Amino acid sequence: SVPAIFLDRDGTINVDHGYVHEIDNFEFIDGVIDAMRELKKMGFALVVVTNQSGIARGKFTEAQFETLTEWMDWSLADRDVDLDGIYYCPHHPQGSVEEFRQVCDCRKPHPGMLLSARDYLHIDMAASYMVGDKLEDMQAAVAANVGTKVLVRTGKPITPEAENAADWVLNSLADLPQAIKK
Ligand SMILES: [Ca+2]
Ligand SMILES: [Zn+2]
Repeated sequence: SVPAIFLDRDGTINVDHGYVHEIDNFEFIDGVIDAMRELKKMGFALVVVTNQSGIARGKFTEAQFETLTEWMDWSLADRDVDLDGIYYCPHHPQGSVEEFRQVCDCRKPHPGMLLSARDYLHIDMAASYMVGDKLEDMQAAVAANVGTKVLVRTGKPITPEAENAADWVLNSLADLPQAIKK
């Protein structure tokens, strides 16, 4: 088994601009690539787990998401961050794209994406971390038995509910390796 950092994308890796689907609108938050290289170095698996309901909404396609995601993956790999998994949920109950219109158990706060990563990569759950900007990220993490639940301030101007469900509140993912060391 391996401990992991589970990662939100929007608001945690990239700046949340609303339905980010183009390379030209993807902007890594300051210090997050270096922080991830350090988290790799300290021996964590890194696993993205992202809700992408813009797909169900018909904002962008699965093909556009894969194009953006291949790019993000290479762009991290080239900076010596090698991601262990990238999981995403394209669904929404009210989606207008029929393929993707459904209730599912991968859509955060449902824990399914973290569970699939857990079985695939054989993850030590209680030794693991979930980093996100939203309450659903905290709720997915509790359901999944993630040892430590970290809310960041680089996405959703946080809510009192999100803050209640979290263990740590950090300014950003860029602050996580020092918070883990101490
Ligand atoms: Ca987010
Ligand atoms: Zn889903």
